[PDB]
Amino acid sequence: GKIEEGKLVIWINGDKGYNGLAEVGKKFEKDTGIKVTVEHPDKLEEKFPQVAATGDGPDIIFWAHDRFGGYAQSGLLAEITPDKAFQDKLYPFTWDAVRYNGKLIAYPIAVEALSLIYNKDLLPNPPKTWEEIPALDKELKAKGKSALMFNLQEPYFTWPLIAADGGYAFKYENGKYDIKDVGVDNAGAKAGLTFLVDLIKNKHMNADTDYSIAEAAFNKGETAMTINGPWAWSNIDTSKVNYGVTVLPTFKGQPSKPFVGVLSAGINAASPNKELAKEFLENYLLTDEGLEAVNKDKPLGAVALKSYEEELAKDPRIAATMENAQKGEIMPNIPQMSAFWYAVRTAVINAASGRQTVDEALKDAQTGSELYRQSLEIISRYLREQATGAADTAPMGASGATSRKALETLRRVGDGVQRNHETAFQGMLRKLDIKNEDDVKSLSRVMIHVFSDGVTNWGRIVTLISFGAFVAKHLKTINQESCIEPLAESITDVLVRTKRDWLVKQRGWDGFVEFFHV
Ligand SMILES: COCCOCCn1nc(C)c2c1CSCc1cc(n(C)n1)CCc1cc(c3ccc(F)cc3c1)OCCCn1c(C(=O)O)c(C)c3c-2c(Cl)ccc31
Ligand SMILES: OC[C@H]1O[C@H](O[C@H]2[C@H](O)[C@@H](O)[C@@H](O)O[C@@H]2CO)[C@H](O)[C@@H](O)[C@@H]1O
Repeated sequence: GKIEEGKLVIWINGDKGYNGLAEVGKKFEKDTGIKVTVEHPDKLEEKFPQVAATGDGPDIIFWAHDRFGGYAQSGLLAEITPDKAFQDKLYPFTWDAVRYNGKLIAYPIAVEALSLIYNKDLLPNPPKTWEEIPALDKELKAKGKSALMFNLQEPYFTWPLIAADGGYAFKYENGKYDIKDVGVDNAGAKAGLTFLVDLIKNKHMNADTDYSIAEAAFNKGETAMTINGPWAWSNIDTSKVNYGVTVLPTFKGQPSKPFVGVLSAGINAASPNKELAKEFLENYLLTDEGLEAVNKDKPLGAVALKSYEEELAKDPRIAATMENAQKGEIMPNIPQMSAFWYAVRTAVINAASGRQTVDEALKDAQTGSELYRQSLEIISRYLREQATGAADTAPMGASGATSRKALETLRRVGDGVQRNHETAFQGMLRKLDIKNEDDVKSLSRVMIHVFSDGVTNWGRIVTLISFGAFVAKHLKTINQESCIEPLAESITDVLVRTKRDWLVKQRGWDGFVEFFHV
């Protein structure tokens, strides 16, 4: 659990140009004598927050920007402070992708969007619409071919279709996200996912198709089309398939809307090599020669570095990438992105396999995506009204009947728990000696340990929240009212991270209201 001083360890996904990145590392070593180790572990975006929370992990982590707000919120990333001269070398919108709570939390590398990739020897002109794909598959099947194969195991690849007719993650209006307004189970999301499931039902696609299977089929000339990003072009070049890269098909006359990623490089907050990491990223990697080395291995997309992007922009494949990007949306970096992706991943897989209907699958995904914010609304309101004696007059907003009814229920059962268990609550409050915001921050680890052990039920959830209210009352009394919202956030995090799957299975807070009815 200690990052080694005087070297650099870098993590990057196994679909990216990690051999090219290692070449940049060798150049760094030639100048400095500092060895750079590039690794591409499986599930690195899940491994990183686990290991970094213990003060371990790589010095530098590469991922699309969407994961980084969660990492930064968890205190796992160093703030990035490049000088004006350096900042001005990258496009401003790329810096925007790596800004979280007003601070830069990573270096942007390149802009990624999915495109339609097609075999010109099979399909001289690609389909403009999703709706024509079934007929094209029929035509191709008579030749011993298929129309389309792409990864159905990762929702990144299916999202463009889900979003086309009106699906959305978190609503964006007036230059701001409404994190309360989730668009996973609306008519538009349903229409797109139904189209996908119908392709499967009608044997135009197979629910088991993954990245490797689709890549192999396209590169062997068995399927006429795939959906993939710039990183895939190297292996297609090697295959000698006569390919094009183009705009994704429309659905119901509307563009497919890919979620656009900015490949980014963050520095681990626990690294003792922050200056070496900055030097590597700014003066080795984010140069024309550094990016070229990575790009020659696996293409990056539209790079963040203006000078190199000027050269690459003439490539029609990059132009197509950017056309698809302009039709899509830059991913949020809010901490709830991880949960959104987990929820949608499960929905797509379950709908595609027939384990759930489209309606069932997307209802669950909606609940899972809404879970943190709805839970926080309820728990924050209860803790604060308990502490102050007065309720919050603000409207509940989205799913407001559920929030209101859950709060009403919690008032009843939670007040009962605080009364009946006053002795244990008072004893434990005194033992914990919670005085300030640092002490509140220290609670998460012990709360997880206690709460995650043993049986799962709504009663224990009430105890968790009710003791929170008991602590909040204390905090207010000792003029530490500012600690209550951080406490609420911490409790909510514990609840939703430890009980996610069970909570979704209960219909979330609707289950709670029903469980304690009368
Ligand atoms: C000093 O002994 C007093 C006598 O004790 C009798 C047994 N007895 N009876 C009851 C109802 C509880 C206990 C103590 S053993 C469990 C325990 C609690 C803690 N430790 C270290 N151990 C402290 C760490 C901690 C835990 C939290 C917090 C939640 C909010 C927060 F702001 C801070 C929190 C801080 O939640 C855990 C899940 C909910 N939970 C549960 C549960 O069922 O999960 C129980 C049983 C309790 C008890 C208490 Cl006093 C508080 C919460 C409980
Ligand atoms: O499928 C959900 C997944 O989507 C994105 O991951 C992409 C990544 O951005 C690409 O660079 C490439 O590696 O493919 C991944 C999909 O397998 C999100 O960035 C990620 O957080 C999310 O889990």
